[PDB]
Amino acid sequence: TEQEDVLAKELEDVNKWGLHVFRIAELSGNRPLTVIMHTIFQERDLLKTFKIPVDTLITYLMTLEDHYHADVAYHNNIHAADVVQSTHVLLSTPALEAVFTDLEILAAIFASAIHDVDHPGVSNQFLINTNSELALMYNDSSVLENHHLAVGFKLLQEENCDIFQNLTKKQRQSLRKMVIDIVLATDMSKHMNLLADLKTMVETKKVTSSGVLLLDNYSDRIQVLQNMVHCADLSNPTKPLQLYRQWTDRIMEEFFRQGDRERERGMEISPMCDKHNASVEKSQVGFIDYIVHPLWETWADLVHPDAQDILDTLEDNREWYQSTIP
Ligand SMILES: CCOC(=O)c1c(C)[nH+]n(-c2ccccc2)c1C
Ligand SMILES: [Mg+2]
Ligand SMILES: [Zn+2]
Repeated sequence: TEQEDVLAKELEDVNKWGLHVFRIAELSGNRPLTVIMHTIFQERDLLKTFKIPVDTLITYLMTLEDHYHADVAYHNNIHAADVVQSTHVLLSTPALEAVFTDLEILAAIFASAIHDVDHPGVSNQFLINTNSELALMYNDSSVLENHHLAVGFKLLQEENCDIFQNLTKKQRQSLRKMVIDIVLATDMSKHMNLLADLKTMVETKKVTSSGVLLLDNYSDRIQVLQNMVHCADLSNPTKPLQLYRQWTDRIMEEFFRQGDRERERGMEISPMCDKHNASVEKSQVGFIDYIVHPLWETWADLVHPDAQDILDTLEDNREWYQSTIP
């Protein structure tokens, strides 16, 4: 069909920053996570390397995708697909050439795929403040992120869903640890510590004559993978403006819905969640200045000069959003 042909053509840009992820979601019948993960697994030869039966991979991916909520505007399967594809591009950075093993690459991509699964569209702080069952279960720390992991791993146990069935026990143990370490690091309360440690690495950076990063121990390797997926998670402002604006519309819709719940419960409305007292453009400029740019400028220093085009786009978008403020 024409739809399947245009989808295949759009997926040819899977190695590019700025993939038309929304168009892919439309063309695939709302299966962007499944089609993008499958495409990436084939591109990186991951099915052959880890002896993953294709039917098992597709069954797991469709199941995983089904557990992202279609009525959550931002934290859904499209966001997951976007973070997966963004991580995939970051893994191909010239400065990281042949740095990570196939198992580490698998861990980073898998972590990206499950990183927000079963997200309810409300923040950790909302869950803590409302005395939710999730916050009770997880003792108020990385409430959502612990839950995303638990769901992502539990789904491997469904019928014909264990994509890691042919890995050795050691490979499985290592992958599981890496995935947990990466997803727990997506908790925004850990952003400042992650960045501080990334800065320390940049200052003590070691490279070959070609600028390829030399990372020997687990601590340094997982730290780079944690920051990589965190960057991918916070990559919306670094994408072509047309895409970024759509992401902004989506997070604002989600935030406003949380604010509506807070208002009717008589709670203080969280920052950026009050639809009656919002400043969307000022908030984006603040998000870039205080969080996104500091992180991306540091990442850019680590892999200099490979991320220059990403940083240039971020600054272009910041300039545009600022121009919309009278
Ligand atoms: C597209 C613009 O995005 C946002 O403005 C934000 C904010 C302010 N926080 N935020 C989150 C990032 C990671 C995890 C939860 C929220 C996003 C996407
Ligand atoms: Mg998250
Ligand atoms: Zn996310």
